[PDB]
Amino acid sequence: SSNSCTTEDRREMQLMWANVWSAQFTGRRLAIAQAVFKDLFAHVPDAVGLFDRVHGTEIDSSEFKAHCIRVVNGLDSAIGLLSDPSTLNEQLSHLATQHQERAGVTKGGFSAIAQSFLRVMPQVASCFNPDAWSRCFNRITNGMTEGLAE
Amino acid sequence: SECGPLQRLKVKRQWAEAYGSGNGREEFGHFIWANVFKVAPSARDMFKRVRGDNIYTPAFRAHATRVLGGLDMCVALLDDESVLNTQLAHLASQHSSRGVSAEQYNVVEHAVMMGVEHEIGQNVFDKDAWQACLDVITSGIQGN
Amino acid sequence: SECGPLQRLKVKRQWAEAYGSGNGREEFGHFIWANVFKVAPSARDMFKRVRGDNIYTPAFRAHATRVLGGLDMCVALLDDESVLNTQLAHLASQHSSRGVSAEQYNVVEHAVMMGVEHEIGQNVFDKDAWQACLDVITSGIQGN
Amino acid sequence: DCNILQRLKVKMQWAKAYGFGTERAKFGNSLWTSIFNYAPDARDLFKSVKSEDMRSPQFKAHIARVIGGLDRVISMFDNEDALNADLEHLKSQHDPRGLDALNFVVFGKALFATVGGQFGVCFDLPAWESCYKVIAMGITGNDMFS
Amino acid sequence: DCNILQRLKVKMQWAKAYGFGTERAKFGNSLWTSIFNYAPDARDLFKSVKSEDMRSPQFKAHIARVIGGLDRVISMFDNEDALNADLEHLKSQHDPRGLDALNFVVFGKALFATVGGQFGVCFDLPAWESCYKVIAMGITGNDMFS
Amino acid sequence: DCNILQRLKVKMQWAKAYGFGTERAKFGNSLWTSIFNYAPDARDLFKSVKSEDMRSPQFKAHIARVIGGLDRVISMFDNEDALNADLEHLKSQHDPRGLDALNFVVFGKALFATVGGQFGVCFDLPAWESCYKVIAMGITGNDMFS
Amino acid sequence: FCSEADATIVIKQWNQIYNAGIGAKSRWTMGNEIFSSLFKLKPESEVLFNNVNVANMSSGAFHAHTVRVLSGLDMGINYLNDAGTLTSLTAHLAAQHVARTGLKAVYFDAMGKVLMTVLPSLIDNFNPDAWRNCLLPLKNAIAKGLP
Amino acid sequence: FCSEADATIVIKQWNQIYNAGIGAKSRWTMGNEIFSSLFKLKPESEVLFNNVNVANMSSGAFHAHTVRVLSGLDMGINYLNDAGTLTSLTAHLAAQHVARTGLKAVYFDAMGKVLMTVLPSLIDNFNPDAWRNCLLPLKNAIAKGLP
Amino acid sequence: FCSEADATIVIKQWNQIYNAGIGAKSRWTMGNEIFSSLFKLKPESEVLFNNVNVANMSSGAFHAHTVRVLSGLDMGINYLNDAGTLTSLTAHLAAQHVARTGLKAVYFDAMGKVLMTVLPSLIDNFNPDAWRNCLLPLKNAIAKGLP
Ligand SMILES: *[C@@H]1O[C@H](CO[C@@H]2O[C@@H](C)[C@@H](O)[C@@H](O)[C@@H]2O)[C@@H](O[C@@H]2O[C@H](CO)[C@@H](O[C@H]3O[C@H](CO[C@H]4O[C@H](CO)[C@@H](O)[C@H](O)[C@@H]4O)[C@@H](O)[C@H](O[C@H]4O[C@H](CO)[C@@H](O)[C@H](O)[C@@H]4O)[C@@H]3O)[C@H](O)[C@H]2NC(C)=O)[C@H](O)[C@H]1NC(C)=O
Ligand SMILES: *[C@@H]1O[C@H](CO[C@@H]2O[C@@H](C)[C@@H](O)[C@@H](O)[C@@H]2O)[C@@H](O[C@@H]2O[C@H](CO)[C@@H](O[C@H]3O[C@H](CO[C@H]4O[C@H](CO)[C@@H](O)[C@H](O)[C@@H]4O)[C@@H](O)[C@H](O[C@H]4O[C@H](CO)[C@@H](O)[C@H](O)[C@@H]4O)[C@@H]3O)[C@H](O)[C@H]2NC(C)=O)[C@H](O)[C@H]1NC(C)=O
Ligand SMILES: *[C@@H]1O[C@H](CO[C@@H]2O[C@@H](C)[C@@H](O)[C@@H](O)[C@@H]2O)[C@@H](O[C@@H]2O[C@H](CO)[C@@H](O[C@H]3O[C@H](CO[C@H]4O[C@H](CO)[C@@H](O)[C@H](O)[C@@H]4O)[C@@H](O)[C@H](O[C@H]4O[C@H](CO)[C@@H](O)[C@H](O)[C@@H]4O)[C@@H]3O)[C@H](O)[C@H]2NC(C)=O)[C@H](O)[C@H]1NC(C)=O
Ligand code: HEM
Ligand code: HEM
Ligand code: HEM
Ligand code: HEM
Ligand code: HEM
Ligand code: HEM
Ligand code: HEM
Ligand code: HEM
Ligand code: HEM
Ligand SMILES: [Mg+2]
Ligand SMILES: [Mg+2]
Ligand SMILES: [Mg+2]
Ligand SMILES: [Mg+2]
Repeated sequence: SSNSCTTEDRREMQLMWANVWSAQFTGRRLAIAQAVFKDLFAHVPDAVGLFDRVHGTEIDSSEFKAHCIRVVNGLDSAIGLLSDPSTLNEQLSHLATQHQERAGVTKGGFSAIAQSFLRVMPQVASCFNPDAWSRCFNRITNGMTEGLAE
Repeated sequence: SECGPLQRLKVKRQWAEAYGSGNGREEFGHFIWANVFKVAPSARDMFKRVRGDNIYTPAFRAHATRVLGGLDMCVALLDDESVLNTQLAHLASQHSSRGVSAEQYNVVEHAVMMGVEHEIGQNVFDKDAWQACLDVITSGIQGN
Repeated sequence: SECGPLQRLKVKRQWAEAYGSGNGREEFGHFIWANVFKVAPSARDMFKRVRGDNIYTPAFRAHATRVLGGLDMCVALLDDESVLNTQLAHLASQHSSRGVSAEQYNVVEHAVMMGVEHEIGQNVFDKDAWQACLDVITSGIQGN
Repeated sequence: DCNILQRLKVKMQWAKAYGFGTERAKFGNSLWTSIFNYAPDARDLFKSVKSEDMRSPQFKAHIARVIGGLDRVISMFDNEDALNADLEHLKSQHDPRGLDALNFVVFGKALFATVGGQFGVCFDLPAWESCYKVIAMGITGNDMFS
Repeated sequence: DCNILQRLKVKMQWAKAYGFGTERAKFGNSLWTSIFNYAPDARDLFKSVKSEDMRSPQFKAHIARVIGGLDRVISMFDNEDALNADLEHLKSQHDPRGLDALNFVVFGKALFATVGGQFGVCFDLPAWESCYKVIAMGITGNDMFS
Repeated sequence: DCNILQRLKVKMQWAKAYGFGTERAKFGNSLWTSIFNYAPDARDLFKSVKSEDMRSPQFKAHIARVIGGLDRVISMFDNEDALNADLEHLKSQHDPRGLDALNFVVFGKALFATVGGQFGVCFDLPAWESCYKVIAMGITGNDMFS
Repeated sequence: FCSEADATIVIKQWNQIYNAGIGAKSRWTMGNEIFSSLFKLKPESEVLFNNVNVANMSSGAFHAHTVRVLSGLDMGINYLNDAGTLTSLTAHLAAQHVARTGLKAVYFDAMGKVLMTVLPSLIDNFNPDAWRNCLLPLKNAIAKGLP
Repeated sequence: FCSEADATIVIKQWNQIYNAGIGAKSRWTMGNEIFSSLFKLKPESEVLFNNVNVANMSSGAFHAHTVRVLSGLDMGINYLNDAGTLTSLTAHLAAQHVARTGLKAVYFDAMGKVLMTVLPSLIDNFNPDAWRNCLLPLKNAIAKGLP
Repeated sequence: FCSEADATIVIKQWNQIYNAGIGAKSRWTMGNEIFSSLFKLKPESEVLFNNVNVANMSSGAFHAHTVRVLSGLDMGINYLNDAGTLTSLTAHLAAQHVARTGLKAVYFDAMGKVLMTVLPSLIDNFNPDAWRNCLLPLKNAIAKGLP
């Protein structure tokens, strides 16, 4: 019916996220982040060339780990901010400008990474709900892909 | 005191409690910054882009959200030196051009400590571990 | 920021919560003045008639009771300009001969804000609306 | 594989896990949520039942039909003639769809995790693996279930 | 199998089911009550820890060492060098007893029924089959768990 | 009548009885169940909003518009210019239907039984009779409510 | 279909004589009693069941038939308070019947009388009104499109 | 329209600034703000409000208009969890607008942006997401049929 | 060994830093700290750990050793309120140590002081009294029979 990320979907996404997120160590975050990227790079050959600065071709590099940690931190802040849309919108604008002025990064890549997350999550999260997860992920990306090319 | 292996495990767990999953993050971040600008109002001039004049705004709250995310990332890496430094280096870049005094870093350091202690209670707050490990983190942010 | 129609409705409702019916008034008023005399002890000399030396006394509590009643009256009129000014004029008289500095008015302004925010929570406190409307009120008290 | 006794137990455990009222729908939604989490690729084989929306009246009807199938098959576990006739009937409905038999292996995993997770610790995984095989073998005819 | 994502899934599901305090003993007793119900002949292999009476302190001590071993091994799932060294240590303790490898398969079934029975419907049976094989492989060195 | 003090009393008693959320719908359904019990012939006047079935969405929409009108009108009790302009607006909607004025009297009785029945013993019947007359007067322009 | 209170009553009386704990043997016992009855009321409908070997109601082919029929009625009943799903469930069953030539609507009305005649003998304090109120709409949805 | 949880939030936030205990005075202060704002975004719509004396937004006639509009919005919000009745309530509202020649669907979008801009200044912890989820559906249904 | 209340405290404080949800990584960080410390107090015992490659405390073999030791300690602690099973668990542990020629009872005392020194740096509101009450008994029982 409606593709809107509802209040109930937000609670569900946070649950799916919590019962998979490590409060104290990054071992669990890295694994999930890297897994997603490996999946994106294998579905979008070109994409890898956008992470040259963080050593995209060296998934286990010290600097790509740092990047994955930042990606996951950013997604963590957003998912938690689903409970306070006002601030979320601000946070999502700041993420937008961070992804703008970087040729290649388009709404196409985000649709690809969404698919990557949809494949990685069920393997790591228990009771994963793809539909609820999907609606709020998109809600999140739409604020990040504001000023981007298709 | 030194930010040793043990102190690092301590800080990690205490931080996990204080920071938590997400429901208490807004208040945690508020408490911290209300303390910063109270003790050092002059610091506000540096946050004109994110409404440093009013920390009740969504714009600043988003900022406070990024800062905490910054600490979370570092604390989460206090046991992975190699990756911790790469990260501390990134944060260093994000600040390198803003002219942050060693005094302000200390103020934000104390804000954060009072905030965590306020979050988990004076009863368990490990002052030494926190002071030694936060300075390790600030040092990284300032190049060194 | 401007104390517009919307900001006024906001302040009214937030004030209603903070001020309330009557049971929490003593504590609300205490919190406010403990903050005033802490930040500006020199201000006490002006309240020698109502025991400004000890705000735990009934005499001062009665004073604190009148001040809050003053704000309540103004906030309750923030939408009736004509009558608001007549009232702000009265309060202006009650102070006209006491030599209240613009700095003290600002201190009491902040005391009141921290008090309301402490009363309804940082989570909902509308900083801009409150700052713009309280200054409208202080301005009136000082003639203009 | 799946001797008389194993059948008596799987019938017992299934009834308990299956339950009454809405509890059946819940059991069914869990089963399919797991089937699709185990193998996301299997979800597109069900476009005919709006699998893209699991809360849709069409997909819920499918859920009900399937657990209704498991329930009648399991109930007839102690009567070969009746049982094998229904397995043939079910085979008859699935064959024209040319499904990869490996999907029936995933299905079984999910069924065990769902009945097991509902029944609790005394779940008899060995018994269920042996008996589910009889079922899969009957529906697919694929000797991979021998 | 047992890729990194499955190891994480397994560490998480295990932590929840194993629990704390005396809940570990309960889980411990369920695991073994299943192992012996699934293969009654395996009980005689444990006379050295008075398996003839599962409530005896001798057998409860054994139950505790075995589940403590599952825990430490699962906790190392993310560090090969540490994991393998410890699996070899366990292999060194099981080898001299000339244990039939089929019993490790029974163990696995019992463990799945117990973790899932305790964890609930979201139990990831496939992930556990893959990763248990890895554990069994290290302890028996037998390619049966390939 | 309906002096300023009575309007305030009425605004207060109304707010309490009308309530929030679905409580307004309950009040709404009680008001109309009384109107039709008091004057069964008035029901036929509402075929345009399917009064033959009071649970129908057509009639519930009508119930909502009518009580929303009572609310907005009562909320304006303290501002003549706004009140009268809105009463004239309502008069403009009721006039073309050539409604017998006696029904407005029935309405009033039903409203009092409903507000008082919900508000409790402190219901000020006199104040409500006075102020309702004012509302009825504006909608019908009929001096019957003088 | 029928009200929540009516359906709840029906769902309860049904679960009384049908549920996962009820053996297949007692299912086809009810299965044969119903179909024997249907056939007496409408002798001409029996041949419609030649594929499931109606010739021998004690046969596996026929047993499996009455078992899947009862299973179908069971889903119907249990989904009485989930209109959306029931509409989809009955629309599916309908199609499955419209495909079989020779099936008349009257045959479904007959099955209704059989259920109203046979059930009371099996259920405790059978409520004929709540059942009639829930069965009719159900039977009509499944007999939609039949001549 | 929108979910029970989403609506719950909207209804609750709305009641915070609008309810039977809220004097009509503040009701038209919000009303004037809303319409003044609509006019700045779409000056060509101000003419549409001539019969309610929009030339003088302090006139009894216009004050009553806004009170009437906020009252409709109130009905919509309070009926979010009654999809049936709201469909009906919105169809009626729709009829009341289509009749007004000159009313462009786009004008309703502007109102949408105005509400989303003004409400946060009025409500504590305004939830733009829950409101968008509920308001948009209402908006589309009320402007359904406008050119 | 020690009382139900004393054990309750120990078990609770221990679980705070050790449990199934605690990555093996931090498990060997505590392990290296513990053994590094034991070595400084009793250098002559380091040799005893040659088969687990104590020459390289970052080796898979030694990491596994400490993980194994902390795991035993975990079992002892979690069994404090099961005197029977713990007597058994400790007798077994004792056998595993006596076999190691060179193991002096006094080395176990040193470990005792190391734990009492390190745990407070790790645990919130460490209770040295409740731990001493419980640890000492465990310690004496595990080192029972050592020269
Ligand atoms: C409707 O079906 C039922 C059930 O049969 C099923 O459905 C059918 C449609 C078929 O598809 C069947 O394959 C399916 O199972 C029919 O009732 C059964 O009919 C069978 C006969 O087929 C009855 O069993 C008789 O046969 C057994 C076994 O016979 C074999 O073994 C003996 C050695 O012991 C050999 O000598 C035979 O050559 C053969 O290989 C036999 O033990 C029984 O006979 C005993 O009892 C007699 C006394 O009454 C003695 O005189 C004998 O010496 C012997 O001890 C059976 O006669 C089976 O009982 C029934 N089942 C039931 C519950 O009635 C049904 O007939 C059919 N209806 C029609 C008319 O079409
Ligand atoms: C938009 O409407 C508003 C509100 O008015 C309402 O809405 C209209 C659309 C109509 O429906 C009106 O019926 C309705 O009230 C307009 O503002 C109001 O306007 C009136 C006057 O325009 C304000 O009240 C003042 O008006 C009186 C007028 O009396 C004079 O005229 C008569 C004969 O024609 C003489 O016999 C009188 O002696 C007198 O000269 C005025 O007298 C009042 O002033 C009194 O008080 C002063 C004390 O300071 C004395 O010095 C004076 O001598 C006198 O006794 C009022 O000033 C009324 O307050 C406003 N409402 C508000 C609060 O603003 C608005 O103007 C209109 N827009 C436009 C531009 O037309
Ligand atoms: C105690 O053990 C630790 C951990 O090692 C583990 O434990 C041992 C007991 C054994 O069980 C090991 O199997 C187990 O891993 C020791 O530290 C580790 O040691 C390794 C190396 O000693 C570290 O990794 C580096 O080593 C590679 C070696 O590759 C070289 O040699 C081959 C042929 O022999 C050549 O073909 C290669 O081309 C290369 O020359 C080294 O290449 C790595 O460096 C890469 O990355 C650089 C990027 O900055 C490039 O510039 C290089 O070209 C190259 O590609 C690594 O530096 C491993 O990280 C550590 N572990 C950690 C995290 O410390 C420890 O040394 C031992 N104690 C002692 C003193 O023996
Ligand atoms: C919704 C999921 C995503 C999240 C949460 C996310 C988050 C982040 C964060 C936090 C940064 C670092 C910003 C900084 O500190 O400067 C970042 C950088 C970046 N992201 Fe994303 N991102 C997402 C998706 C994507 C996608 C789909 C693409 C591309 C197709 C992309 C491309 C990039 C690039 C090129 C950078 C800059 C990396 C660098 O050089 O440091 N991101 N992202
Ligand atoms: C406790 C350690 C600190 C951490 C982890 C931290 C982290 C961060 C992060 C993550 C950002 C956002 C960067 C971006 O995405 O653009 C940031 C921005 C900023 N930080 Fe810090 N910070 C710390 C201390 C400080 C201190 C002590 C000051 C100075 C008084 C400061 C001043 C700023 C300013 C001015 C910005 C830019 C905000 C903007 O306009 O976007 N930070 N910090
Ligand atoms: C926030 C706005 C303020 C309001 C609404 C307010 C209100 C009042 C009221 C109602 C009285 C009692 C007058 C009477 O009945 O005699 C009063 C008295 C007084 N106020 Fe304020 N006041 C405000 C700010 C201040 C400030 C900023 C100062 C100065 C530091 C001040 C100093 C005094 C003094 C000295 C008295 C006389 C007390 C006495 O001896 O009776 N007020 N004020
Ligand atoms: C052994 C377990 C299974 C049982 C008991 C079962 C049972 C059923 C039943 C009763 C139907 C409805 C038949 C009808 O009335 O038309 C059905 C349909 C279907 N099944 Fe299964 N099934 C099983 C496994 C599977 C598997 C593993 C797949 C493949 C991935 C599958 C794919 C389908 C499809 C595509 C349909 C048709 C849905 C439609 O009507 O559009 N089934 N199944
Ligand atoms: C992968 C699962 C298994 C794990 C983690 C495991 C772990 C352990 C551990 C930790 C011990 C005690 C070692 C010591 O302290 O000396 C042990 C002992 C033993 N295990 Fe296992 N074990 C497993 C499977 C099995 C299986 C399948 C059998 C065979 C039937 C078995 C038979 C034994 C025997 C006979 C002992 C010695 C008991 C004694 O002390 O007298 N184990 N096992
Ligand atoms: C003072 C009490 C009353 C109030 C506040 C009231 C209010 C309303 C309102 C707001 C409407 C809907 C206008 C629209 O949106 O088009 C309405 C419609 C109507 N009212 Fe009343 N009304 C009252 C009394 C009555 C009475 C006593 C009758 C007569 C029996 C009546 C008969 C009608 C009819 C026939 C409609 C039109 C229904 C339709 O849309 O088909 N009303 N009323
Ligand atoms: C309302 C009660 C009824 C229910 C719940 C019902 C249910 C079913 C079901 C579930 C099937 C099997 C579909 C499949 O999986 O292939 C079926 C088949 C069939 N039904 Fe019904 N049915 C009902 C009434 C009737 C009536 C009154 C007749 C008419 C005489 C009838 C004639 C048939 C026929 C001819 C078949 C095909 C049998 C075959 O496979 O050979 N049904 N029915
Ligand atoms: C979505 C929010 C809106 C709501 C809830 C709303 C509600 C209402 C209501 C209740 C009425 C009075 C109906 C009656 O009783 O006669 C009304 C009238 C009217 N509305 Fe709206 N409205 C909305 C948006 C708009 C917009 C965007 C326009 C266009 C510019 C508009 C133009 C009008 C006009 C021209 C009238 C008739 C005024 C008259 O009587 O002269 N409305 N509206
Ligand atoms: C009181 C705390 C202690 C606990 C809980 C403990 C526990 C353990 C455990 C579980 C093992 C491995 C048994 C196996 O599975 O083979 C072990 C081995 C060993 N322990 Fe301890 N231990 C403690 C103190 C000590 C002390 C104080 C020494 C002496 C310096 C010591 C020396 C050893 C040695 C030499 C081994 C054999 C290592 C090898 O396999 O090469 N332990 N201990
Ligand atoms: Mg410092
Ligand atoms: Mg000021
Ligand atoms: Mg050997
Ligand atoms: Mg007329």
